[PDB]
Amino acid sequence: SFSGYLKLTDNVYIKNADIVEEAKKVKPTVVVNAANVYLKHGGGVAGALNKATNNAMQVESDDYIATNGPLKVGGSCVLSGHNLAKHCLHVVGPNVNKGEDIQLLKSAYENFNQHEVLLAPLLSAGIFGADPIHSLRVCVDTVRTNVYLAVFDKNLYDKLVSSFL
Ligand SMILES: CC(=O)Nc1cc(Br)c[nH]c1=O
Repeated sequence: SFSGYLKLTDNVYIKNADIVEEAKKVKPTVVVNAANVYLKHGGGVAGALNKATNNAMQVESDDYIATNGPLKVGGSCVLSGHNLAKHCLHVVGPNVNKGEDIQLLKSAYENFNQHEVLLAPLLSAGIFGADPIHSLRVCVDTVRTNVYLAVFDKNLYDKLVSSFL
């Protein structure tokens, strides 16, 4: 199972880890992708997860969008986890660099409550432009299921743990 995580709360755990390497190691039931509404996995966590699937995640995602249309900001969809997980929960957090409402971050985290255990990144963090300290606070105050957070950057991981109230 998950190893080397620091326990933040009853149900939230955190580790300084590459979420692709973590997923390939654990092969969790659910890996969360930091998706956009179009499921265009170009960069950040989405680009890294997609590249690990040899683009199979993008091929599957384009078929999903062709059939269903784009997701909503704050929404999600369950697709295959390919070689990384049983399932991938593609969750759209608000992209602050697109003027999207930061209040949608709580709605985005609510998607995690439909899964008993998840491997996930901090939503809206990184290239999505939100404050990762704020994302972690919304995560612990919204998610009730067991969430194992992988934070890629060591310096950000240390800042998140040392400032966690
Ligand atoms: C290649 C790459 O984008 N690496 C990662 C970035 C972030 Br943010 C999270 N996890 C990663 O594995």
